[PDB]
Amino acid sequence: FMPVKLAQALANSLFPELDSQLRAGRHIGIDDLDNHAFLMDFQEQLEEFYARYNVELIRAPEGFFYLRPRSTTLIPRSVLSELDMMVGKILCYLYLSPERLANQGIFTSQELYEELISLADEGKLMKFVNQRSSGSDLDKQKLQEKVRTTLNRLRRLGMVYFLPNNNNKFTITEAVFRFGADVRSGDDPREIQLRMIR
Amino acid sequence: SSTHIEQFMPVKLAQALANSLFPELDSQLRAGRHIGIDDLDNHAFLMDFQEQLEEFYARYNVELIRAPEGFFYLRPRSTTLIPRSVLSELDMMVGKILCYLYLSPERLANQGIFTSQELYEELISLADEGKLMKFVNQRSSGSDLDKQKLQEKVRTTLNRLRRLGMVYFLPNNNNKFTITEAVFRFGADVRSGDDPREIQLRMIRDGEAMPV
Amino acid sequence: IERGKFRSLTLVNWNGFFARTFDLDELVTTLSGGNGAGKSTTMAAFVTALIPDLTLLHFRNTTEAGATSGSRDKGLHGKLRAGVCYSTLDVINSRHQRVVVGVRLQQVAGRDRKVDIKPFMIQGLPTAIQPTQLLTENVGERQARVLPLNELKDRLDEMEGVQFKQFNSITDYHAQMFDLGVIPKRLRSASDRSKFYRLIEASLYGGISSAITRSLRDYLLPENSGVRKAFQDMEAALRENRITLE
Amino acid sequence: LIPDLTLLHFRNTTEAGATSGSRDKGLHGKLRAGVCYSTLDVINSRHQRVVVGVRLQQVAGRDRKVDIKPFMIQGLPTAIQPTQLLTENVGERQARVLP
Amino acid sequence: SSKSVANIIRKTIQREQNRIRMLNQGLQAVSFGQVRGVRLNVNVRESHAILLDVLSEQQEQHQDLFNSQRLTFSEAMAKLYQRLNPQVDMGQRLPQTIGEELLDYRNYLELDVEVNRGSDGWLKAESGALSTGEAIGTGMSILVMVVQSWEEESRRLRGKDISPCRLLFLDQAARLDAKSIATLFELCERLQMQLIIAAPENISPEKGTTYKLVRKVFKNHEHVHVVGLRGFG
Amino acid sequence: EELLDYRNYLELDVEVNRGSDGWLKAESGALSTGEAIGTGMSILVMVVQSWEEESRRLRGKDISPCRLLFLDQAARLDAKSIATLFELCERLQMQLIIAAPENISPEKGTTYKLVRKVFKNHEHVHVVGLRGFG
Amino acid sequence: ELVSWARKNDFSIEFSTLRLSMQLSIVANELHRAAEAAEEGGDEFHWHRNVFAPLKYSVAEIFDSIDMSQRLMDEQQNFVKEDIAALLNQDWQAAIANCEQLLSETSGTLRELQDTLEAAGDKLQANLLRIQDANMGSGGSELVDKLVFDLQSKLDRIISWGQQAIDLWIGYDRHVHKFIRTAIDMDKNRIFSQRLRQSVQHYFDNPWTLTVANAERLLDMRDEELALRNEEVTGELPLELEYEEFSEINDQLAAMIEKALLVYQQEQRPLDLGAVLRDYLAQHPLPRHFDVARILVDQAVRLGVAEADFSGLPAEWLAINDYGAKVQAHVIDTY
Amino acid sequence: ISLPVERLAFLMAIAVLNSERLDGEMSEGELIDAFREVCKGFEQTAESVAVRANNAINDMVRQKLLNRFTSELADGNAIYRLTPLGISISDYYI
DNA sequence: ATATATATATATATATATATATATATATAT
DNA sequence: ATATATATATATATATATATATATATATAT
Ligand SMILES: Nc1ncnc2c1ncn2[C@@H]1O[C@H](COP(=O)(O)OP(=O)(O)OP(=O)(O)O)[C@@H](O)[C@H]1O
Ligand SMILES: [Mg+2]
Repeated sequence: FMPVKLAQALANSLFPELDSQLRAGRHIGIDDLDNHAFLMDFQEQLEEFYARYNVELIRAPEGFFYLRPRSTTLIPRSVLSELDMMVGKILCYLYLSPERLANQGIFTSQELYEELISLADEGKLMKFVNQRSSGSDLDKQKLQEKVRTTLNRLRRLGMVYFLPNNNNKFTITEAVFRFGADVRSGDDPREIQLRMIR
Repeated sequence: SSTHIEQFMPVKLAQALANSLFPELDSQLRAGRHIGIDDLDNHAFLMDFQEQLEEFYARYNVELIRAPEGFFYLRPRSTTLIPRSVLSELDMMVGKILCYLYLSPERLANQGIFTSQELYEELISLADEGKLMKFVNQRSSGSDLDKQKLQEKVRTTLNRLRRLGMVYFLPNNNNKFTITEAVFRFGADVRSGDDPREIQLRMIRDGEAMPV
Repeated sequence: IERGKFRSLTLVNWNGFFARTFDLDELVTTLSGGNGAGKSTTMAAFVTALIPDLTLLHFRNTTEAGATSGSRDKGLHGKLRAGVCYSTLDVINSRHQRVVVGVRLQQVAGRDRKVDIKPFMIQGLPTAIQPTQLLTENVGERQARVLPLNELKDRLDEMEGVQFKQFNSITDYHAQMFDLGVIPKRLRSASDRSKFYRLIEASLYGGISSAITRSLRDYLLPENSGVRKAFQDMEAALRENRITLE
Repeated sequence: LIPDLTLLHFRNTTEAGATSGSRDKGLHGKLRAGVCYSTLDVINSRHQRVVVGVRLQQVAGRDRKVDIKPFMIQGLPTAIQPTQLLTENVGERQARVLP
Repeated sequence: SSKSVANIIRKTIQREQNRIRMLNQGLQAVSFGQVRGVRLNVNVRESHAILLDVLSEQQEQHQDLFNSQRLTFSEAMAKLYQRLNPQVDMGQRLPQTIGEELLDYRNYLELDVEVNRGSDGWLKAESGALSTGEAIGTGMSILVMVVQSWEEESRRLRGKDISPCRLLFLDQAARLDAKSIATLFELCERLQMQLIIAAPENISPEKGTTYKLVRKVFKNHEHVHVVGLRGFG
Repeated sequence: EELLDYRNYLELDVEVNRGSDGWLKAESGALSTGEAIGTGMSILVMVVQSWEEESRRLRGKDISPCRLLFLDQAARLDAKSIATLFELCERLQMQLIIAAPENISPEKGTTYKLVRKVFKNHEHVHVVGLRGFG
Repeated sequence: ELVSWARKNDFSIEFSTLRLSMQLSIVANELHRAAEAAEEGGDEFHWHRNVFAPLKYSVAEIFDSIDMSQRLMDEQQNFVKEDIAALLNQDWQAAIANCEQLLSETSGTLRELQDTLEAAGDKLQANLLRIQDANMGSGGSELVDKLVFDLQSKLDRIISWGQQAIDLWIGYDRHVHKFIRTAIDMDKNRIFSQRLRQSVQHYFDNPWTLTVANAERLLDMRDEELALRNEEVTGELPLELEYEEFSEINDQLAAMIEKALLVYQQEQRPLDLGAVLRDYLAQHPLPRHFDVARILVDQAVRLGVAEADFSGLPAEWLAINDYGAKVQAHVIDTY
Repeated sequence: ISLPVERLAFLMAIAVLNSERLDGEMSEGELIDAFREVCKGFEQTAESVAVRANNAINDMVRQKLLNRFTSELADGNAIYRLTPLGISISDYYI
């Protein structure tokens, strides 16, 4: 047969949307009150249900839930670009404490663009756009467009909540800590994050 | 009573969802894969618990549909919880051609095993060579480089259809394949003997086919 | 016919060895030295040059030969120094052709003791050119330096008559070696590679390898496809009979 | 020292930790038909001369099995050697091992 | 179909037996310890000969087993092997895998290694009943025969002008005595086999080439110094 | 029940001061044959000493149990390692039985030359003994 | 190797079963005659003219003829497939009966050919084994064996095909029925087929596309990029190999001891290791004593055994010098 | 009937292998290998090995030199046999 | 034309269940 | 008063299923 509580969790009217978003890779944090509470309550059974797919339902130390595919994953897997992880680490850095006085939880695409240009090395930027490029207008425009595309991709994952409008200004969720590094006793988060990024 | 499956889910649907075959079938279906008679185990699984799965998938605003030919698949609705996508026009050409080969007796000697070269030859025989080539490249006029480009495009579309279950590569050969009854969907616009322009509207209304 | 021979073995930037070329013997080459001299290191380097498959390479101690030690480390990483390393074989073919096969090894930065291996081959090298010199650049006063694969390609291409190839897969590497009379069997499939490594591994530790004696049938007798075809025919017949009965 | 049939496995030095491969433990073929003995002589810190030992017999049967019977001897004179106790010096060329 | 199967298996088994029996005479009484010769014993397994006979003549009598919806073909073959010849007493291995094993012709031959230990005749070689040197010699004999077989099989694909290189290893050679090492040397040279041997002491002073390695700590790192050796001075 | 045992609360490792480098965890894969054999003998004598220490309090105050170890295929070790092993065993008053096929000739202690022959159609081991040399 | 031969050459540019039966009968007569001639025996010339000229040429030619008949049947199978394929294009629903008949006749013909082939395969094999047995009557009959090994396979090969073809055809046949059961059952009038063809020809006059589920792929975290270790290692290159030479002092000592000891074996004198060692060690300085003792023992134990070793009486540790050297060995009596 | 040097050499190799083949059957999996080997010997690369092999096999099949049979289990899912004209052309030289 | 992503297959080590053979204490026939 | 049969516990090692890592082919996209 089937576990009874597993049947209860699957039958819940919230299950279809949450299942689609999980299989899409989205991370469910504390912000999604209903979904987070549902996962908290029914984790013991959804872990088994998604282990039947050779996938792991992981609750991060920060608290947010997500799906990690194994090598034998039954859900078509995919891999983020290099620019995607770079941008993820940039946002993780920007989940900063002075951030509160800097942007009050609301950033704009320009902040991310300037941080990426100033902070990243030129070689990786060229590798992103193209090797033969060197500080040109067309290359920079293509880089900005790809930055917007990867920002949309992160939005798909729930990493970044867009402020509702065509304009690019958003907020950063705690799940971004996935890109972050481990914290040791007395380590400066800024220093470890920058050391990882470098 | 409490702690009782009927409280939340019918017994047969729960049994179907707990079967070892459910996960692979569900992942393939959501990926867009059609199911034919060849996948005996999966086809039988769908047949036995067919009704439970249509009602389960209805929760996603997608219809588990069995065409009269006997192949199951998923059709998302406008309010689908699972995204939706449409095949390319070249994909339609290759699918219609594949249906022809399924129904064509001239190639009976092949016994269902076909090579991409034969498929391309038949495609060019029945379609307009240069005017079909126009889509491959806007500036084509019969150049052999563009000819190879069209061959490669046909091969790529054939691979995608293989992903959709319309075609199976042979257990050891990726250059030869066997057709499946799912290809019959490419003829849904002509299976009914009526005016083409009314059947197209009927299908698009049913969500079977969007325009381009 | 004159059977080909392994002229020499060259070791570059290895643990203990900077650039050392042992000239092999026609029949027997012996290595002596107190414990920890580095003989096993030479054997490991050779076999790495022969079968660069990283999944197979596992340098267990002669003690616990085939006994799972759970170290999680194949032992190859600790046998190499930081930077580039090379392991090459000169072979005289039965066609009297001097061919230098080899591999570039390099430690992968990180906590994991992981290594990267890239095979390569050289044909037509003049008999007067020694691999030890060919792989190093004399920089400074009697202070030769090792050069990477790209520099080696540039140096060799500038020469006349020498053909250098770099393989993207150990499969083509083995195919080419077999083409030049270096390997007895054609290692087309990964199972063939596994059996080959099993043979050399049993030889290195010497004596009755449990896996060998357990699969002697697979190791000696060849595979037949006629029997498989007949069994498949019988399978189809039985399936049809069952369909009819049901 | 350790007369236990479960633990005694005289695998070859090669394959020192590898699986059995076969079913034999390698002890039976090291014995000869009849009654055999394996004995240690020990001098304690108290200087007591103690002869510990085991009597071995190839158990006649379908398989290659061995029967072991332990024993200890105390108070022996220092002038008598183990080979003398266990063997009769009959007039024949070779001695006779006694049960 | 079952009759044709059984026939082709029988023919393949006979051909392979003949090939291996012809190959056996490629050994010349190696001297290792008390082991005086090594041989390969190939014999059709009666437990499987009965199975072939049943398949070839009495397929129908056991159709009840074959046509059961519970058993796959491999499992059906395993159950049939169980039915007849019931004294083998196979272990805890599952029916599926044992059947799959039954589907390979090579399994039907007992292929074992015999040694003419001392004066006891030819006995099956078990690591548990052989000294270290004897086992090492036997393993080397097995490996040389295997490499010879591999060379022979590839004789067709290879060009007529190429003979593949031959090379083996032996670490911790000190486990072998002088007699065993001399026998190994004569075997390898008779078979044109190259050998790379290792031992803390120079165990082969008057044959082939020799090197001595010495490791020196040097300015907080290591260096190996290699010196050639010669038989006489 | 695992937590109920104090021993589980302890992490035990074997470290070796290998050459110029500091103390490294003893991995069977990162050592030569002789080094592994020697470290094994070291740990074995450690175990024997620990067992004697544990058992002393339940034994007569004037009882010192015998200590004796083996080493088969000793030829895998060089002369230096063998001398170090002999020194260790002597310092620990520990008896050794070492087998070597004539390759090594330890001058100290008893040596037993064995040779197998056929006599009266039976396998026989002719045995000769020497001792006191040195 | 034949590729170069071809390259240098520079060149470029009856299904009746009564036949098969008559070739089989002719083959049977000739093979039996040759086998009997071989069994009777004869000189080298007789062996030749009875087993190499008549057998070789005749059997080769007629087996090739039988194979040629099989190839002609293969051509006929191909032609009937093509005829069925063309017929189904012209009659569709009305050719079902024609195709079923053609399949029936082809299957019957194949079965009759297989029956005729197996009608004589076994006895021909028996006669060939008989010729194998009789071949060994002379040492120069090696070539005969080749034929007796070659003419085997062909025959069996032929028989194999006689079944294999049917195995193939009985397969293909099914497909045709499946086609009729699948392609034409739902397209009895074929109208769907023409309408599909015209849709293909005039598709782009109403270009339409189907809808399929395209669920998103589970984006994953890329594993960290792997960076190798680069340090530009440099160091001194090794000098030319030096050399060292092995001391044969022990060889000289062993030769000395073997010559000194061979007298005991020659005379069968009872050897006592104690006294011999005590006498002989006096000739060398103390530090070398051990290296002598060992060697001497190595030389002594090869000479016979000691009978006392079966008495159960342990031997004593006889001193063989000062400084405390001892030896334990019984007298060596049985040489 | 048109056999260039490469096609003729491939046909001769096919005939030799069939002569040395055990049961007188040729799957296309070996025909492709034979064409690769002959093309390698002739040292010419107009296109890929696979396309050249396929074109040559199809040309010989339509030129009445080979007969093809669809068998899925066979290596390459096809079995090829020399036709009487092919046998005659091959043995004319052999 | 080639970098890169994706699916598949194999070898390898871990962990658990289970059958086999032996050792030890007690029961019961001799 | 004895020795054999039983029940219990134990280690051995045998096999399966799992999970990981590497190599491969190859299909896409710039
Ligand atoms: N992976 C490794 N990591 C660290 N040290 C290593 C590694 N491999 C070898 N060594 C060290 O390198 C030296 C040579 O080792 P190696 O096993 O090659 O020696 P050897 O001559 O074969 O020794 P022996 O004959 O005693 O087995 C030894 O100090 C060994 O500890
Ligand atoms: Mg070593």
